[PDB]
Amino acid sequence: AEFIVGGKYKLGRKIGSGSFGDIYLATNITNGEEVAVKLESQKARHPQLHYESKLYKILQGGVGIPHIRWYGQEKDYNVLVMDLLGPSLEDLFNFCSRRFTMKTVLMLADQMISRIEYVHTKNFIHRDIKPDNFLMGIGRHCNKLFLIDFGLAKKYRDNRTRQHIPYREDKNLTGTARYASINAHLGIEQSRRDDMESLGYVLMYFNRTSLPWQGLKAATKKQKYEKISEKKMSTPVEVLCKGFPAEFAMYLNYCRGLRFEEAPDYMYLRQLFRILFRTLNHQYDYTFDWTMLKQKA
Amino acid sequence: RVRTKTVKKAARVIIEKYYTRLGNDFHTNKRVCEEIAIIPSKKLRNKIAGYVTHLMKRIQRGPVRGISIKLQEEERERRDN
Amino acid sequence: AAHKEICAVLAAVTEVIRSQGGKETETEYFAALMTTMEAVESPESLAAVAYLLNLVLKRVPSPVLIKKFSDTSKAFMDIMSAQASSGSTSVLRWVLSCLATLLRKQPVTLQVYHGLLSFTVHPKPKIRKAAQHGVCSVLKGHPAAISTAKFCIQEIEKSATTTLHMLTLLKDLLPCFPEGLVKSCSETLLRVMTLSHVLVTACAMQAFHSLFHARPGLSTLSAELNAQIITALYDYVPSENDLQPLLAWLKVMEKAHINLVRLQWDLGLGHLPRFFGTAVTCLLSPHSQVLTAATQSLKEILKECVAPHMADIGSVTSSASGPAQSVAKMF
Amino acid sequence: FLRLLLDKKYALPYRVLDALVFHFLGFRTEKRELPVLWHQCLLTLVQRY
RNA sequence: AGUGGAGCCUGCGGCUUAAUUUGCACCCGGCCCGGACACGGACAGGAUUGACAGAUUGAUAGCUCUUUCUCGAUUCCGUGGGUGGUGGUGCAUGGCCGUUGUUGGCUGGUUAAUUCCGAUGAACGAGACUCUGGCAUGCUAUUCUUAGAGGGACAAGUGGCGUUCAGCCACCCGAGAUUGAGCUAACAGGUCUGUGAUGCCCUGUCCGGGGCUGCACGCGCGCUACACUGACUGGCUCAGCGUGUCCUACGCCGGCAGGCGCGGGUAACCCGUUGAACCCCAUUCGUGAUGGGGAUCGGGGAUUGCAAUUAUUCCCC
Repeated sequence: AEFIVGGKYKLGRKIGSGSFGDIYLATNITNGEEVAVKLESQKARHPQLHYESKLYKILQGGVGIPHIRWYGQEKDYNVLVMDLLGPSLEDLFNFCSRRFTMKTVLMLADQMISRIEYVHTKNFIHRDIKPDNFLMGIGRHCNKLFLIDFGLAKKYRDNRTRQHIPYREDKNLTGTARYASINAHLGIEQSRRDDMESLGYVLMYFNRTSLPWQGLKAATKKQKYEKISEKKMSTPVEVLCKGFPAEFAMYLNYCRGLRFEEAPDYMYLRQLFRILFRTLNHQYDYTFDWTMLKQKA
Repeated sequence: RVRTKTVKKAARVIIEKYYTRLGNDFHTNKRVCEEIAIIPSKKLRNKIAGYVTHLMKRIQRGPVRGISIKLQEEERERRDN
Repeated sequence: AAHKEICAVLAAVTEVIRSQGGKETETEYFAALMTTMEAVESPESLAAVAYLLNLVLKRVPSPVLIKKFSDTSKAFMDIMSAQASSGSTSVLRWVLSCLATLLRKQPVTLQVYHGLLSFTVHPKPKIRKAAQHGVCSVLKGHPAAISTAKFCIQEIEKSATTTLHMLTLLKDLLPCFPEGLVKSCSETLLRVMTLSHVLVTACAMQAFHSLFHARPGLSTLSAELNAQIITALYDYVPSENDLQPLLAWLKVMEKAHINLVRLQWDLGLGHLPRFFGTAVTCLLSPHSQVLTAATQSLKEILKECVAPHMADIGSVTSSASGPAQSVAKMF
Repeated sequence: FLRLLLDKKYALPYRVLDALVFHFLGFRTEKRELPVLWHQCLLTLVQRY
């Protein structure tokens, strides 16, 4: 009608906005399966969609990555169309009236540990990890988390010569500062260590359901980020998880002290998480809070 | 309205034959189209009278030498027969 | 990819970067970047700061410019000498552009004008075009007209491909000249008309077209000078049927006659019959374009230069004396 | 390629046979006229296996 | 006026030839590849792939001939009158072009030059086909109803806009200055990966060298001459149709072909006032296969081409 993408997909309504585009819904006119649309304007400030296509075709095959459907250019735009996914973690955070339990956050922690394992075994970093960035599956994928939005992703290691991007200071905050690292705040080159520090930050966001530096206001954006930084060094590690198991605390201590060229033992983290999970006497039944409020209705 | 090819062709040949007996207004032209041409169609008769009237109101505004030599040429042709 | 962005130097630098610190403008940026201008010859770093200096410099820091014009003149002059000794293009081009902006906004000023002027004959087109446009913007934006006119005269008399270059200067700068320098320039121009080269002839006819088309005042051009240059231009009339220079010759003689009538109408009408006779003779050329051009030129002169003065002239008979006799002659 | 590689006449694994017959399960209620070559592929399939 | 005679060139025949292609097609040498199906053979003891070096070769070359190193099932040998497929070919067949108005709207190097290359949108309207109505106090059996015919309207008249002619606008008069009916369509130009287990007939490339009339002859087109109404030398003086980014002016050198430099010409602009030849005027020649005629050869130079031998073409003796 008004617009057809790919010659066989009919566009629908907007569902959200991406880092470098807008997110729409679409229906395939050939078979009827529903797809998600990332559209961007061909003349803008950030032409990075082809790099996103390269990163999506690199990350194929493994769990936690939606499969690639199509990419093309449409008369004023470039559009990359992917498989449909469900809501992000912040949508479930809003639906549950701002409360998470121990079992659900350990499910989410294991899933994001697996996601970070996959992305660092595929030789790339994320740098914009947030609960909005991790989506949830649909259909039989209803128990599987998915990772999207490679717009701010970059290469952090080489396949042949085993070399990192050289360390250099004064890096701008590409992602959000609610879960940015101390090294990311200062301008230190982001690596895997800052990545699972951000995993620990979204973990404590899920646990405490609030941040002491959330909603902080200052003179400007740089002053806001700086103030969040010195109050982050001013905050002790153990006081962030008072009344909580020390697993998260020593996880933060372990991921804080990691070096640049080191290879962390993710099997150790998974082992510790599953030991805590079985010592609190729970099982992997995938009964989440959003799921049980769906059956309660 | 536009005019077809046969109307202007028949009008030109009827000028070239009988310019002498014509007039200046639609009345005399439709009268001489009645009494000179067969013209079974009254519609085409009105069209031919209107366009020869247009030809008249065009051509006596020109120089009189061409119309004059047309008169003695037509008189010579009539006197020859 | 990064030139078409709004944040780039294409759009936003021209608007919001001029407001340095919230107030437009401060040359403390330039006052701080002397250290890169001195003892550093790194490409694409001098050129970029010269580009930004050229772009920001138009936003009128005029009393500050008048104050530290000496410091800027010395700094950009040593930049000129160093880059002439080194031989680069982009840094030289935008430093020419920013010196042009500074001289447009504002004894030593004559020296800065001479330094800006001396790089017209520089063989690189990017340097030469920038210098030419800068000199044209400085003069049209004058006490410096005599110096540049004498420089052009001496540059022509010294010299063959640069002749067309300062002829382009003359084409773009003849109206803003004093009368004696116009006379000397036209004498030198007819001196290079003594040569049979075609391109110099066409370009200097274009210079005459630009001179007479602007309709100069009495200070730039007098009526006696116009009559003399009209009588001097009759000696060429290329052959009969050349149609590239004859078109320009008719057009510049038409414009000169129009300007002469505009200055002093009776002398212009007196000089008209010779031009009308030559145009009538030139109507025997086999080219249709020159015939149409001669018809259009004589029609324009009849409508604009001959018609409104006929109430002043009055009726003409076979025994007329003044401009009426000239009207009878061209009839 | 279906027709010619069935004409290769190799030892077909039975999961492959399940996949092919699952495609033919995929063709239940479509109305679009599939060509004579479709019946040729079916003919080679029922001739070999 | 000739041709048919003579010399030379060319066309058909014919003759020679490896070929002298024919109503680059020809010849001499060297590469490259070349079904599946069936059945029988070889095949991990190994099917088969790739290869440096040297050689054959007219030259090189794992495309071949030596000597072994490696790839390992990606297989390779034979026989079928059985089909056939990267085949050619027609029909039905679905989509898609073109076909039968109006007004808007610059980083870079480079040149005399806004020079050159190089990055870099919109609306408005849209049958000129056929028939035909309004008003008749008229004719016909007739102002109120009829139904045949005859009238009436043709842009006819006015004023503006108009290439001053096609047309447009508005208006007076007038019943009517346009109210109703019927008519999208068409592809012998086609195109485009689709539909019929669709009818038929079968299962070459690049490289080097040569030849393309080589000539006893038959049949024809032509060019030059057999001289005195002429040949030679000198002098004099007149065209037109065309063409040109290879036509050429001019200067210098060589006796000539030719060589070097420097200008004009995208052209009624420069070659070019196209200084043409026959012709005209003087000299030599004197009936002589001769100063007529030039074929065929010998020597040398120059030029176009990758290359001139079997003579490319030109010049001198």
